Amino acid sequence: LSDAEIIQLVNAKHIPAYKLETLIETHERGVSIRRQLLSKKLSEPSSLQYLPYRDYNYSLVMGACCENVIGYMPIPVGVAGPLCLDEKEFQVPMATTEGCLVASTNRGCRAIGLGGGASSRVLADGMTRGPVVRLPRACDSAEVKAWLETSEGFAVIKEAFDSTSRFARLQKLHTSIAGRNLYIRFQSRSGDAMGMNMISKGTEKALSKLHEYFPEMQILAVSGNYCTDKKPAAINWIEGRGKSVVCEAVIPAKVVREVLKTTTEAMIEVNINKNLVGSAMAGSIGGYNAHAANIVTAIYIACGQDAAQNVGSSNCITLMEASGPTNEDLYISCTMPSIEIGTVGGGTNLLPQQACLQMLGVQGACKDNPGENARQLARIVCGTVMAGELSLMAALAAG
Amino acid sequence: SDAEIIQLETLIETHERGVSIRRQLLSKKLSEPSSLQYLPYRDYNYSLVMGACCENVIGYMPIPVGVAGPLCLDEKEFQVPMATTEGCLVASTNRGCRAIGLGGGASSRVLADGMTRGPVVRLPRACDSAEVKAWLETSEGFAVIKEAFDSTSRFARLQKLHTSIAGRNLYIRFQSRSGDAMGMNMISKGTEKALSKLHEYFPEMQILAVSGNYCTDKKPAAINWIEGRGKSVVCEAVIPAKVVREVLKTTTEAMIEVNINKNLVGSAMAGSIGGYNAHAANIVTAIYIACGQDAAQNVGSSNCITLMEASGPTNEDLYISCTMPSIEIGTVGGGTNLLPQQACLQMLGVQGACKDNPGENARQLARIVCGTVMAGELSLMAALAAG
Amino acid sequence: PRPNEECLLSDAEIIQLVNAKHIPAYKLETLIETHERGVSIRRQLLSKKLSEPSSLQYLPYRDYNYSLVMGACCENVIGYMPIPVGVAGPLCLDEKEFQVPMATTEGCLVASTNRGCRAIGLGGGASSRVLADGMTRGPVVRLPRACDSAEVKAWLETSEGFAVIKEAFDSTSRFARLQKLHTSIAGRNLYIRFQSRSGDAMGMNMISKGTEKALSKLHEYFPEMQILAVSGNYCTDKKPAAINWIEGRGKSVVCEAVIPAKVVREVLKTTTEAMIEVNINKNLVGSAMAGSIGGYNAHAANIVTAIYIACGQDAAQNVGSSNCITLMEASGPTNEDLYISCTMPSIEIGTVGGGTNLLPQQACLQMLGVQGACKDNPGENARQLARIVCGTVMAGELSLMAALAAGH
Amino acid sequence: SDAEIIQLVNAYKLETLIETHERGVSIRRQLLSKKLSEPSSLQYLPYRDYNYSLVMGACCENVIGYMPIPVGVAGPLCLDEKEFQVPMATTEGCLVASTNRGCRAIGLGGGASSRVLADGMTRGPVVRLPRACDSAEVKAWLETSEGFAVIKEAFDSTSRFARLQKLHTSIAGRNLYIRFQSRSGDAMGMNMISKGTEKALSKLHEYFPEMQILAVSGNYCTDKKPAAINWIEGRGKSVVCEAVIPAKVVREVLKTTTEAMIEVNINKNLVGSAMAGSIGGYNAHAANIVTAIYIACGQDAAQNVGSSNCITLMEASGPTNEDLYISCTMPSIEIGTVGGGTNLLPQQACLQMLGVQGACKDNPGENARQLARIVCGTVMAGELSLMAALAAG
Ligand SMILES: CC(C)c1c(C(=O)Nc2ccccc2)c(-c2ccccc2)c(-c2ccc(F)cc2)n1CC[C@@H](O)C[C@@H](O)CC(=O)O
Ligand SMILES: CC(C)c1c(C(=O)Nc2ccccc2)c(-c2ccccc2)c(-c2ccc(F)cc2)n1CC[C@@H](O)C[C@@H](O)CC(=O)O
Ligand SMILES: CC(C)c1c(C(=O)Nc2ccccc2)c(-c2ccccc2)c(-c2ccc(F)cc2)n1CC[C@@H](O)C[C@@H](O)CC(=O)O
Ligand SMILES: CC(C)c1c(C(=O)Nc2ccccc2)c(-c2ccccc2)c(-c2ccc(F)cc2)n1CC[C@@H](O)C[C@@H](O)CC(=O)O
Ligand SMILES: Nc1ncnc2c1ncn2[C@@H]1O[C@H](COP(=O)(O)OP(=O)(O)O)[C@@H](O)[C@H]1O
Ligand SMILES: Nc1ncnc2c1ncn2[C@@H]1O[C@H](COP(=O)(O)OP(=O)(O)O)[C@@H](O)[C@H]1O
Ligand SMILES: Nc1ncnc2c1ncn2[C@@H]1O[C@H](COP(=O)(O)OP(=O)(O)O)[C@@H](O)[C@H]1O
Ligand SMILES: Nc1ncnc2c1ncn2[C@@H]1O[C@H](COP(=O)(O)OP(=O)(O)O)[C@@H](O)[C@H]1O
Ligand SMILES: Nc1ncnc2c1ncn2[C@@H]1O[C@H](COP(=O)(O)OP(=O)(O)O)[C@@H](O)[C@H]1O
Repeated sequence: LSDAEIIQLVNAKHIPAYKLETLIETHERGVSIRRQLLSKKLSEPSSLQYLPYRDYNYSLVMGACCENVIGYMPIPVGVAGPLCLDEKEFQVPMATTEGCLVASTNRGCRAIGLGGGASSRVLADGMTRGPVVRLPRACDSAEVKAWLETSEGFAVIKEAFDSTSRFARLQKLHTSIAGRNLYIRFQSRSGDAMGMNMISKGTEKALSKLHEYFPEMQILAVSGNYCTDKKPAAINWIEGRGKSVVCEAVIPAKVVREVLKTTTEAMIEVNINKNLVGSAMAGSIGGYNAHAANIVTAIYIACGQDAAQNVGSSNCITLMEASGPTNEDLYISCTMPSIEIGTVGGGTNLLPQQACLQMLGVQGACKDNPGENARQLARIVCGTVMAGELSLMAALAAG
Repeated sequence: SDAEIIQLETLIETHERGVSIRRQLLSKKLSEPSSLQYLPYRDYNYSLVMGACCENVIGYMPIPVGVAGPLCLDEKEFQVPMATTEGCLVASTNRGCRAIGLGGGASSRVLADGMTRGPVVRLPRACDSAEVKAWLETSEGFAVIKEAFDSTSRFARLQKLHTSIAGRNLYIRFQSRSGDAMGMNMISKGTEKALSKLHEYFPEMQILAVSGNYCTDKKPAAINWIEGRGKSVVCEAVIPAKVVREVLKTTTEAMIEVNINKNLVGSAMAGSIGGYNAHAANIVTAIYIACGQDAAQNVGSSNCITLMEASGPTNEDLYISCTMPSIEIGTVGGGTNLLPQQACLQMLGVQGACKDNPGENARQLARIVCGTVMAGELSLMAALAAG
Repeated sequence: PRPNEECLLSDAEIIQLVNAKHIPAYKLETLIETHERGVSIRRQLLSKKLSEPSSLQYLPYRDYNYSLVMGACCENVIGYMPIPVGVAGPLCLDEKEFQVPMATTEGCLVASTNRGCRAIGLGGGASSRVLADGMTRGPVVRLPRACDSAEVKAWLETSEGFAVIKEAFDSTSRFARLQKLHTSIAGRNLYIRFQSRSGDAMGMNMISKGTEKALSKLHEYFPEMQILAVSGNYCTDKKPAAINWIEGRGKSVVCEAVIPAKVVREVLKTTTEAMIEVNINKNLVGSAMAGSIGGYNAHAANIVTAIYIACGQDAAQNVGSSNCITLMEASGPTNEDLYISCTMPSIEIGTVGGGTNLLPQQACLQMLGVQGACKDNPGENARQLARIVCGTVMAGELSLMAALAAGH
Repeated sequence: SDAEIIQLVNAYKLETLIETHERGVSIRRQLLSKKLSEPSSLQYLPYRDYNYSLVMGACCENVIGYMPIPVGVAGPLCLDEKEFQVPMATTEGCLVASTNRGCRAIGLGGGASSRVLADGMTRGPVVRLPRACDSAEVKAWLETSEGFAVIKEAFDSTSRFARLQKLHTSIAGRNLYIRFQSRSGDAMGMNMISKGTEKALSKLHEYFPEMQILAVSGNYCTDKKPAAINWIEGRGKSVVCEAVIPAKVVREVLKTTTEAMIEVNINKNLVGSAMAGSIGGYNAHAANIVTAIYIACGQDAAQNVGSSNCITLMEASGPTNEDLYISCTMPSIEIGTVGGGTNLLPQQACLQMLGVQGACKDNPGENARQLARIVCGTVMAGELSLMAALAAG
């Protein structure tokens, strides 16, 4: 059949769009038909002219990453580096449309390299899901909380949770009561995957098992916002979520002077009064930094991460202090307790994003040490954030 | 030739060639030099990017764009572009749009409009910073600061000042309209000239940083939640019991119970400031990427309180509202200057400046975002309530 | 113990009437001769109901002025609770000297605060400024639709809309002068934060009366508006809230002082460098790691609470009144002197009304020279008290911080 | 004579220098009177006939008298099948009356039930290592079962009630914040937990000599300052209480309806507190009740800052959904029945009134737990009454 004939068929059969994929056979043609169909529903039918769609691998997207596809959005990818981190050198891909961001981050990388590099450590690793359940009375929910805190109750819960996956290993439970409601924060490792779907599956089976001991328990929602996913929350800041990371470096006074165009003293004064006092006056929870979100977002988009997780992933406290023999060298550290990231699944299944992951040497699963690729990616993110903090802070300090 | 050049858009001719060479140079520094093969770069207009949106360019990252709609908002119909890699997001949001359309559509209102910049300055003593604060709060002091701020642009118009003291430090939050631009650069230029003028009245004042994190830009902050930043928007709709039953697969009562206990109580137990919603960030992020917005601003732009109530003659219909006090957005400048993103903006009829009434396109885009968020909230909440 | 019909005197007989006619114990001072035997009977009625009838033995009740407490400060009175009052000072503030009364049961608190005052005095004193003054009340109202509540918000934001509201608000008292309106929307709900001066009074009752009259006026223009609650927690009163921290509530105050290196060494037993490092890592970084909003200090609450109890303030207001950011930095020719400042944006306080009407608390207020209304300049006594509180807090911060810096 | 003693001084060593306590106070008062802009201002500040024996060198210094706070009683509070007569020290008119009305509605509803969910006072010191890599190593060390046991042994060796439970650590570059949590019998426990923290830190220092103990309290406890950590992880006693008020009682005692109360609770205590940017303040006036009971019972009133954290929830229940279900959850009630101001006779009297004075001989900590339950129950009574008044107008 012809395009116009498919169009007539879809319009004359009230067959909702998007079903084009199962209707036709080729992937790009279904996309071309949906764009044509959509075009007649717009005040400017030619508005899709510059929205590219051709020569793109839609097989990996369909049934996995997006629906009602009408094309793709190209985000410029720049590179910042080398980032000298833990005695290795990384060339960091950054997808952004903000001018000077890559340049500024690159300058930061330069100052770190000339300073002998940066060191980083993964402090914790565990994705979470925090469902909300209800009991008839608060006295009952209290009983469930006490039961879940015994070694016997936990083991049975861990047992049912762990049985849904090879990588699902329940670490701990933080429960919280609000009258007859009970919020249960399940935390578990997830190999190299960010882990949402995996932890969710585990949580559902665990809640099913919990319901066998407490038949009167009502499962209100698999997510009761106690995770907390994609919303700002003190719980992620205080207890961590995903990967908690810290990185540090010392920048020689000469480098601060020549590369950063400022002094260690001026940098410290700006850090304390902007990142600590300013954030405090603004009523911030977890936003004790200059622009971690810029770096997190740019790397996330380039590497197939869930960019909406930039909300909590960007949590960061940037600290600066005088170091060295004469207290003229700049010590800097960035602590990020909740980097939600992965190197397998979701958008990391797509080839262009796998390319950016390969650039860093962390694409896909780490066979001999599950989770190591994801941990390495989190360290790179924390290191690039520190590079970004150094540069922007120097620019603010200099004027 | 592609060889002894190693021995770029500033030197060479073609833009696409400079990228090829940059990719070649970078290739030699990679553990897996072949990785760059699946990273696209050809047939892309780098002219608009170079010197404006990105540096050290090695290609571009394609983000699948799906469409959700029609979104029946304020008696208009919108086809919403969403750039995402999260499966079922577009489908779920589309389902939400469906429920709203069958309910007679959604209504929205822009409550406030004003981008901010909050520099930190210091005086010798707290007694001096207090004097500067008092002067900034007089009608004459504001008038002179406003005269100086507004002289930097045709679109920059200072609306108000909120000053806060921390001993000898003084944080000044400048809030101004910025036409159809998100306004960061414009407001920053205005802030610098205003601070310069302030310095003439108080020579002992030290300008510590043009941004003292009191804006607050790209970090979570109660100040953006309470006072707004960019566009403050509210939207609402009533979904008929039958639609909740047939499209959403649940009941009004179940939806309400989930909203209260998840979006209100749950977020409260989590210690959230501004995160009284299910997944506004998913919608904000997807639209932001497709429309050339600054995706990092998703941090504060996603602030939202979702409310659900029993409505109608028999209290069986679902009333829903989403209030978003800090949508940082624009239809001119930055990534909106690129053609593919302009295409998504054109889809919504808000591309570029609204020559007649500067700001209307940006205000319309903020209303669409708030409306799409409500569609997304409706669908995901129904799915959680139904199990 | 005469029968009931005969009883028109005698404790045992009153008790029999109370039990038999089931007339409540609070109706006692309204039926009994003196205030004192009225509570006596009450304690006796209560004592019978306890698992240990002797419990009240050491709870004082005699020789106390209940006339001022009745129908004003407390109900079902069974006595009074004595809180030890100590004095810290002199506090050299704004070229004046204050002897600060502190009611507390925490050992070493007055001593430590006194040491702080000493370091300040030897440093040339402290300076303070009142940055803002205005008590608030934040009611919640509802409109049928969010589009309507948005309309009310815009109306309240026009110059004419504000004038009619202000006119209504101000007609309730000579001191009620509406300053501004902060309005916030949540769907069809509308939260309105009314802010106004209140002379020397803390102002809750006054601002509330003004808010009710203003809401009725608003109701005339928007008849479909439902007044859900005179307080929708948007004030915010007695609960932690970022809004009080960011916009202030009551009196916003800042105080500062410079402590000479020698004084930090000899009086505080530490160095300026050590103090600064503890302040930054405890009051800034530590509070940040703890997820604090407004708690960037060491123990402002100890000082605020002690002064509030001694001066008849509402001690429950210690929740927001204690908000404070303490900052320390190197000062002087050789950067060896300690610069310190305390910023408190929401001190809820008053020198007239409530517990300040009682004699013992008026005594503590008199000690500071701020008791009652300031005839010549309304509000000045309350402002002076707020400055004293901020200054005493700084004295307390200096001493405790030095003790943390020095020992361990 | 007072006159000659005064000329001698021309100091705050009065109690030691002389003999009788009351006279010491008398003399300090006379000396202070000459420094005041108004010499007779102390006239109505009482000071006579007071057992300063227990106060001198334990509860207050430079004593010049005492401040009388009116004590009222609210009750009976029907809680967990028991009846309590609750002492409330306040100067706020109608507070006791309103709280009493709340108690009445609860009693007529069949009483309230409560549960202690957690119990453990905390202290959060801040230490520093040369590098973030070192602090990370200490964090990992503290997380192993062996490293924990060693710290726990040193902590528990300091006192009879020092049982170190979970250990929460947090890193900020080279800084390390360690939240020590432990039971403390019937004592509020700050002094005890502090003593335990110091020995534990010395033991930790033996394994990590490069570690600098910056401050025994790094504000990570967190004591007397608002903090999300206390709300989320609890501090002291975490308690929950609940009750169901029959429609008729809501109508006759509270002068309103269940529907009206629910609408006010949701829009004020949840939405309003959310719009205000509150962390832990999802209630109407828990602080009023916490403060009044704390003052009357010798607690540390400054701890009302975190002790008043509370989320009040209301729901329609019953056959026709006209009855009122109510719950109050308070995760951080810092309280005790031994030590500090509870050592004073008048406050012990108020504690006795509740049957929780001093140590619980048979079951250590039970008196303090009982007092926390009473506080949470009285808060719920206060929430019910004020909410009804706001609902009614
Ligand atoms: C490119 C970017 C990092 C940048 C620079 C810079 O580093 N230029 C650069 C280019 C090449 C090499 C090295 C550096 C300067 C920048 C800052 C000072 C001086 C010069 C450039 C700014 C910027 C930040 C706040 C302003 F008000 C104005 C501009 N910005 C914008 C950052 C913005 O997104 C987030 C910010 O708003 C968060 C905050 O601080 O609250
Ligand atoms: C696609 C997406 C919106 C979705 C659905 C859904 O609506 N499916 C859909 C598809 C087609 C038509 C209609 C609906 C369900 C979803 C939820 C319940 C039942 C079925 C699907 C979920 C999801 C959310 C939380 C979970 F624990 C597990 C899955 N998710 C993932 C949401 C995630 O990003 C953010 C979330 O974590 C934030 C939160 O709530 O804390
Ligand atoms: C008396 C009090 C202020 C004090 C001192 C002191 O200054 N002693 C004093 C006596 C005489 C003269 C001069 C000084 C020391 C104190 C501190 C260090 C060294 C000596 C005394 C402490 C104290 C604070 C935290 C601890 F872990 C232990 C004790 N405390 C208890 C304060 C407490 O309530 C609030 C606190 O918990 C808030 C915080 O910091 O988190
Ligand atoms: C006595 C007190 C509990 C009270 C009542 C009341 O219950 N009266 C009472 C007396 C006897 C029997 C039964 C009831 C009413 C009250 C409320 C409504 C109607 C009647 C009385 C109020 C009060 C609270 C906020 C206002 F704006 C005005 C008044 N207040 C003052 C409470 C105040 O401290 C804390 C409050 O500000 C916190 C908040 O809600 O934000
Ligand atoms: N309607 C409009 N609204 C805003 N800016 C406009 C408009 N029309 C043209 N402009 C131009 O675009 C600029 C804003 O874009 P840009 O310089 O990239 O800064 P920003 O970071 O604020 O977006 C304005 O300074 C002005 O020169
Ligand atoms: N019991 C106390 N009452 C009041 N102030 C005290 C008390 N103990 C100490 N101080 C305060 O602490 C400071 C330290 O004095 P002191 O304890 O005698 O030690 P030092 O001799 O080392 O100065 C004094 O300036 C005083 O203000
Ligand atoms: N200088 C003053 N400042 C404040 N109130 C004053 C003053 N002089 C007299 N008053 C009166 O005292 C009262 C303040 O006390 P009160 O009614 O208990 O309310 P609040 O809760 O504000 O203390 C008001 O009625 C007011 O008329
Ligand atoms: N002075 C008071 N002391 C104690 N409780 C009081 C007082 N006034 C009112 N109440 C409470 O209010 C309830 C009844 O209120 P209401 O019907 O207004 O009558 P009244 O105020 O005359 O007691 C009583 O059961 C009691 O709990
Ligand atoms: N049941 C008990 N609970 C608590 N402390 C007890 C008990 N029995 C005896 N004690 C003693 O009381 C001490 C606690 O009082 P105190 O030192 O004043 O500190 P705090 O007031 O900070 O709790 C314990 O160290 C112990 O010696």
